[PDB]
Amino acid sequence: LIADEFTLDLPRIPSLELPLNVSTKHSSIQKAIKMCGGIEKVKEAFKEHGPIESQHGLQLYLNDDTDSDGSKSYFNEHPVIGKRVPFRDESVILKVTMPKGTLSKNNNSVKDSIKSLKDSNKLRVTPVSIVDNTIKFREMSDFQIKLDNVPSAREFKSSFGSLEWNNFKSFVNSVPDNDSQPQENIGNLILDRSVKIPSTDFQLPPPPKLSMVGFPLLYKYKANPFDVKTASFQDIINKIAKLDPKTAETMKSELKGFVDEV
Amino acid sequence: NEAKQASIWINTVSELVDIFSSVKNFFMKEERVTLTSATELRGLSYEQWFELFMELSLVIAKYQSVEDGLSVVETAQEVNVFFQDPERVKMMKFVKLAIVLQMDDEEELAENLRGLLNQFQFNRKVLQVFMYSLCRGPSSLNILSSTIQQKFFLRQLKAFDSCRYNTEVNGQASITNKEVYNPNKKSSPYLYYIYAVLLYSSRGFLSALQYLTRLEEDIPDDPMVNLLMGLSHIHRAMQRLTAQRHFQIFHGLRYLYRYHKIRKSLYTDLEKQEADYNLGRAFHLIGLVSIAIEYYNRVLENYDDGKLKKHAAYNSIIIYQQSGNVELADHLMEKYLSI
Amino acid sequence: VGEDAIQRYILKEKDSKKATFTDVIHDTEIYFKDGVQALIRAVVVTKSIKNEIMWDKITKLFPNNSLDNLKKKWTARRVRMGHSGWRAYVDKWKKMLVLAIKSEKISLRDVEELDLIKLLDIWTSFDEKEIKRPLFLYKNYEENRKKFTLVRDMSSMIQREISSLKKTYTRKISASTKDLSKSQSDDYIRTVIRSILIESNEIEALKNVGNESIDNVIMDMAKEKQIYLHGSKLECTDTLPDILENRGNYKDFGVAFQYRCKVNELLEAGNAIVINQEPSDISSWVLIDLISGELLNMDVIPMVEIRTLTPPLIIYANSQTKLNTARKSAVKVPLGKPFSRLWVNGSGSIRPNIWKQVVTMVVNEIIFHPGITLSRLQSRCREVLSLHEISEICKWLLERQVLITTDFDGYWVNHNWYSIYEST
Amino acid sequence: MVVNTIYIARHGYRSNWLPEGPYPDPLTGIDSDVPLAEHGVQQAKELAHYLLSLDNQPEAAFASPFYRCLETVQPIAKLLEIPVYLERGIGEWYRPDRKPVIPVPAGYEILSKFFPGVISQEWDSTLTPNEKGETEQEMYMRFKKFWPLFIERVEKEYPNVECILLVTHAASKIALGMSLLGYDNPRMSLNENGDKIRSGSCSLDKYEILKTYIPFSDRKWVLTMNGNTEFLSSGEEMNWNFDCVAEAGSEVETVYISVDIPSGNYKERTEIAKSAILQYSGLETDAPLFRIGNRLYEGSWERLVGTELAFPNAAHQSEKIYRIKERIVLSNVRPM
Repeated sequence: LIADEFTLDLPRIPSLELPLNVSTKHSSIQKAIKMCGGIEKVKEAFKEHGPIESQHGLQLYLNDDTDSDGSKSYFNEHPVIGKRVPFRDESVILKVTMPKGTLSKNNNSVKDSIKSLKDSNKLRVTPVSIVDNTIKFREMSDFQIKLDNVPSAREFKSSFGSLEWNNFKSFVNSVPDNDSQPQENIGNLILDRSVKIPSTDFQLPPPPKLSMVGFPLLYKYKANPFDVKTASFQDIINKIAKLDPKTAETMKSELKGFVDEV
Repeated sequence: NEAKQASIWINTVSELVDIFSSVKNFFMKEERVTLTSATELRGLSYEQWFELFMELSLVIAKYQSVEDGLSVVETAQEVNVFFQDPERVKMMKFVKLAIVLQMDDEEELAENLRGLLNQFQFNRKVLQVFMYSLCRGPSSLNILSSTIQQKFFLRQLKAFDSCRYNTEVNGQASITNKEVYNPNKKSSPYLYYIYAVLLYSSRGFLSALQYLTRLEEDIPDDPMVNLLMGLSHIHRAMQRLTAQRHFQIFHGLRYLYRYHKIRKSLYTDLEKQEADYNLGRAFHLIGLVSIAIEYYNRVLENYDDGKLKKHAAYNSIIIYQQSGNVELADHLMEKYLSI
Repeated sequence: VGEDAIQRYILKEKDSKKATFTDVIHDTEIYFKDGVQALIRAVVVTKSIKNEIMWDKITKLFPNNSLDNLKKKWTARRVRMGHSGWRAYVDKWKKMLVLAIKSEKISLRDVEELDLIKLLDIWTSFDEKEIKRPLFLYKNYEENRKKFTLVRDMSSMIQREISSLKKTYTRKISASTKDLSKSQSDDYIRTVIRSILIESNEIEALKNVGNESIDNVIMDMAKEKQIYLHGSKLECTDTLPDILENRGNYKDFGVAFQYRCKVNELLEAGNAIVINQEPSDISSWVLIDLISGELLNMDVIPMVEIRTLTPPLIIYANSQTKLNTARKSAVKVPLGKPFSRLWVNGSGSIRPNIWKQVVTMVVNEIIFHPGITLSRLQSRCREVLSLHEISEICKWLLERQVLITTDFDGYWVNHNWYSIYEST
Repeated sequence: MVVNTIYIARHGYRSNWLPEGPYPDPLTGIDSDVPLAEHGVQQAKELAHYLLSLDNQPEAAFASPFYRCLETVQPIAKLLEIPVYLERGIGEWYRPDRKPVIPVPAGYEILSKFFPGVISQEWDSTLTPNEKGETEQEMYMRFKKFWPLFIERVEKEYPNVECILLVTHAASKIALGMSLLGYDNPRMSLNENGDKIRSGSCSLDKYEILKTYIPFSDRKWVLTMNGNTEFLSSGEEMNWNFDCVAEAGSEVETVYISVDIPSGNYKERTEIAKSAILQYSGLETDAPLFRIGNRLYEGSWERLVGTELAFPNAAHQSEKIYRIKERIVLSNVRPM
């Protein structure tokens, strides 16, 4: 008795390998595609072509909830970038066709669900498609900065992110027609004290890409293959005191002597 | 009932906007139907009509469509009584930008931002709206990395130096904001910062360190200036031609640890967690994977807030996957990245 | 308001928030020229013997264009068979060539002189021995096993990104028979053979081993190029010595140990170290380790060109806090019957050189791979150590606190990891 | 030989199957020659996209000339851009005692009004059903006679057509398949576990030769696809077999697995050849055996370190997204 000769003429379909544990519910699979920007973005991302260095790819947000004012729950999250696999070895998708409630009795494993029906005629298996294009997330996540307690970031999120008209009027009416102190800290304008911030912080907003490389660099503790030595202890502490006497006085009061690393 | 409430509210306002739009004396290329209506038109003041046009455009973009939001603001930009008032044109440009932010049109965003920066010269709240409007993705990096943006900001920085020293600087932008008061001749930290970002975000690390050191002289105890210096040294040290590689990495770690001390001491637990996460990510960037796992573990084990835990788990998964420890990667996946 | 509103609310919630909300195991819809074989064999014969495709001589075998159609058709043909097909051709050629030399069907001088005509005639005359139809499967699993005894079988940034995207990470639920005892004993024969051949009237460790097994292992080592053989003297090939000499850099660990002690004494004495030039590759380990532990404070000697962005750096201890680790305990080296481990010789003594090399080698692979498991680690060291020998090395390193066990049985390098032994 | 792939498909969902009316009368005026319901309007368009996605599309389509069958092939003919021919030989079955009458199908001249440019007349029928209706024995003999004549007409009327589509009826589909395979009667099971050719709404089969003119009577046909219905948003419905007494139209916990064929290098792609066939044995075991064309393979059961989502609608209101998590990684095998 020969084993059934199934077709491989089948449709070729795209795939997405998420570095997430997506449960079987519609709510879960829906939330997962929303983290990538919706089904339009995912389908478009499979159609990108050209040198891998240039591909914009798909952007994944690990935090993407929405607050009561409709603003993003984590404005500023730099995304995990995914790209199409350059050479995806083709694989066949098989449909396994169990009786109702077989999967749960087998601790949700398909292996055990096959083995627990070894002699049955009910358990159909058939090939359904070949996959030959896949997006994988594989580069590191960028440096993340938290703006939850930065005064100007809260004013921006609660206006330009919420689209609330009361907040938007209050915001634009507060923007000076001309700024007389562009040299001074923005905290002098934004009075709000509900947030702990030091006056040494200028509320400088963070850049859209901090790690200019998605993969770790090859330092490997190797040097690249491609004079204070004469000074006295008093001369060295005097040079430090030229910029800040506090560190110089602290050093003189504590240290016993310099050493050249030779 | 919020989505339906927005639809019902839009449905009441659409009627009022139909009754105001059917006055073709304003909308220059239902006829020239209105003459001599001094301050109120069809029973409401021109101020109330301006307010209805803006509130409608925002509710339309929030609950129904971004392009429909722009069509409403574009009608506002064409109305003479709105165009003729300096307070209204200011408001109109910001409401337009806010709708543009929700569509991925890079060129539109870039042109709106350039318009506001030409108008409100040297203004701090506007410079922050510029950077915050550019916080995420390749679309915003394309804006900051463009040579157009590097030249534009160089010219405003030269114009500020002209106001700061009372002299003509070659290629300076015209001084539209003559209201500046800077008796101690200070830099504008925001201009020097944004210029350092434009260079950094276009791989000019040597140039980024110059303007960042010029910020250190004014604001040495700022978390971001410190971080951006540390990362500049690390990336700089990794280029082909840099001899002194080890020494530059030690300088990198010096500034990252300064950021670390600043964040961990003067702010709440959210920032403490951030400090541990970012510092770990720096060791990862360098390739010192063994040290990175300590910091990521602190992010996971010491604190309660889950937002950064996902990132700490994700990078740890990449490390453990390369180390062949698939079982730990799967435990992390279920514990932190589950849906 | 009547009960109908409460029931409509209850129904809307039941229709949208039920515990058994719509799954995917059901409801799977979600809304939002004829000599081409002679050419292949000529590429295999040339690239296997001479290590390269000798196109100049292949052109003189089967008449075609000067390089172009041969090179184009070969390049087009290989992509239809892939690495799997290439290995099938190479494995078959190697098998035919050893059988031919074993039966003397060619004289070795003809191989050296590259007589492609004779060499291709060898596969020709061998292919005349068997024929078969494309295979088929029976519906009963056992029946296939009865009918057939089937046989099982550092770079640039963009190349790393390409490679990292192709890999799949998967957790093995099951496979064929574990066969652990035979595999373990076979590797124990590898350990004992290597432990003989690495340096030096009886052998003790092989006494209990079956006399049939030794033949298979010495043969496998010959195929894997690990040995040479004079008329009755085996020798190790330079691969085992070189892998230990390159990966076992214990002379560097000796320098790192001295440098850590100098730094510890200076910093505890309240001195400050000043750096103005690049620390060497060894001083790099010990400095980043101390910095990473938050034990050292850093300050900078300011200046006033490019050089202003790279001023001399000063380092010092934060307070009364200690830098030296606690005194060493008597963690004994794992030892046994003579030759039973790579580091144990015939007089039953520790080879201090080999022990210093293997401990350095195992720590070197665990540094950059935090969490590495014993199974993964054996794969990277297969040309040197058996799994049992790595269980011995990892246990000793855990007892000396050089490593910490991650959850799920992985190894992770602790601070002060370079402090293994005094030397240099 | 020319014809080497035969496709057979059941017509769409009939208007008389709905839970409530008003049920529309036959527009062709022939008894029981009812129109397709909205389910048939959608599902015939699905099958057109599905057949367009396969890299082995038909080059000619033969309809049983009943209105429901020609209506079913109309979107196929439009979207695939292929010629349609009548063939009454693949016609419906009616038992001899049918009341009120045995219906006879409409002709090309009137069908041309309902199907302008879709239908073509350069093919007369190979043979035709008895006007007094047919016993199941005479019915099966009709299909037994049909096949050897039909292919010898197809391969001479057309010089190079290799793949053909038949659109037809539940009894006809099963009888055509069983006779193409050669069984003594169409009530037999294909195998001792009791499988039969399925025949639900829009259900499709594929028949192919195993791996110069050789008689069609001498060739052996393999049933390589046997009631494929994955491309239907409502799945297979209204299934029927010769075990049913009545004439046609008058709990499945599915999970997905990926079988991967990793190549020993990163700079290259493992490609499955176009005309290949799959066989397996032992999925219940920890080392299943798989055939994919010429090569044999042995697996290993593995769980993915993440979740893989596949989008079948995105082939080269709702998406049929598959979750993939268990995998069978195939290592090569040498026969010994």
